[PDB]
Amino acid sequence: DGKPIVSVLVVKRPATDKIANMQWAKDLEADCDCKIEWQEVSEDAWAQQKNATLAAGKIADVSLHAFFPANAAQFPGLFEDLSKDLDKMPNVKQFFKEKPDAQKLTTDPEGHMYALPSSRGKSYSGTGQHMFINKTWLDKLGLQVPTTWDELENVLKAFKTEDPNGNGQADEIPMNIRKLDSYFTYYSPMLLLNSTGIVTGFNKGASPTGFYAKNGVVKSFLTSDEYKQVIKYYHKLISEGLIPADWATKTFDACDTDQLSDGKTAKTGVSFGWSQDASFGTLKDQYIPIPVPSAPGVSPDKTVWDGSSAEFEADRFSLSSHAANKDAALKLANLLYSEKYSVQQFLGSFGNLVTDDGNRHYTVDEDKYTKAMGDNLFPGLADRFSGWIPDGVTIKGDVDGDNLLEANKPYEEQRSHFDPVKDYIPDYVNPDPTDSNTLTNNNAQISNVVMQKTATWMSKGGIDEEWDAYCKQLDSLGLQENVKIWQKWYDIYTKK
Repeated sequence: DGKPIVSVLVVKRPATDKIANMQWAKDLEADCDCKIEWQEVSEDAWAQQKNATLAAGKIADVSLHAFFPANAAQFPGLFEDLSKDLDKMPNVKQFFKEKPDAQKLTTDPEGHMYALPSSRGKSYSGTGQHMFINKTWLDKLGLQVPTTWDELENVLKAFKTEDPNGNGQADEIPMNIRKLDSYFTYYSPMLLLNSTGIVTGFNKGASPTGFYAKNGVVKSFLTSDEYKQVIKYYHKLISEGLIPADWATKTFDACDTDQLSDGKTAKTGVSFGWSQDASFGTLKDQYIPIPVPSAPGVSPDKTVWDGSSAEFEADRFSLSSHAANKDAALKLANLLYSEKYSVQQFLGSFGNLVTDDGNRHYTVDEDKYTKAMGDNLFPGLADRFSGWIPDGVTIKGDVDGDNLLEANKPYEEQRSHFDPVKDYIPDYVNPDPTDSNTLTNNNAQISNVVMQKTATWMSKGGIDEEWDAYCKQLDSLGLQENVKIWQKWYDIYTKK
């Protein structure tokens, strides 16, 4: 009937229904006055297909949750520069007016923008990283929350030997940490770098690859005395039986299973995670988030916490430079970023899980939402969505957001001890394609050494006599080139 056709690739979150089954998606298509040809792929499948898809240039007119700015920069002629199209996307302009750092996240210093970001809203503006302790155990044993590494060690020894869970067995895991990966992961044991006065940023960006900033100067922590001290502290704890001896080989899932236990008997004293509910389930009311204990020599005021933000994602809309109907595709973007469709993508269709109460207020049926997730039939895109939640919108019943907001309250003090520009490499610092390839190539070799030596030194000792050779080895693999590259782009993005 003459309507423009727009092909839309959507990389899907797990546990979601098919998009064609979602009422809001049918509404969106009607409101666009176009025909949408949806193509859905899992995240695991997309990870394996993305490079071949780019190399072949076989891209859909619109792709959601598919391409990051770094990907478009490596294949620039493939994608429309959306910075030139903002007048056809007034709802995106409003997003960028209210949240200017979201625009920076996908815009290069030359001003091109090949991807739109998303925002899941102000409940997610804090970090995803937290340190939890079993407060019920502290209370039963007559211990205060620890505020130094020495006090933490003392608490963990008490957890180990004093049977705080009351079952008579020495089953308590005083502190549980995740194994290492080729980058510093969510909930990394290296969150203890914050104890030393180095701000981590482990949600995303340069920090997972070993970089930080202080006073406007970029450095690598991989060769810092601070990193050495964290490793030595962990080795002390491990050697004392306060962390599982096989921590380095346990799967992330197995580590999570330790903390969840059977839902009735708590097993773990201290762990890193997202929220008490996600980490501990029905055991959550025993656990609180605590400020990180200070390392020796570091005052409370100089002790920091991870500076990340869980709010924005950078890969949420890209338009093929050869799409036939770009006006229809830009209208689709504009509608995705309207309140009507941003809320329905994030929480599902109105009248299914979420009620539009008027006055920019929405209410989620919490039990129905969890059941939809459990059934693998979530009627939206959830946190993988392509849209934005404005600060003027209030949502009642986004339990994950409420949980994260609460988990972040204890970290406002420590996060206030650093400058978010001068003491943190901002999430929007995007090296160009040539420098990105240098970084990634060097990081591939650096990471093998770091991961092997770090795990060995934590488990078995040896750091003091091997440290100098390790530092020289990382330099031979280009670490100092990488530091200088990050300093350059940090300066371009943050300094006049």
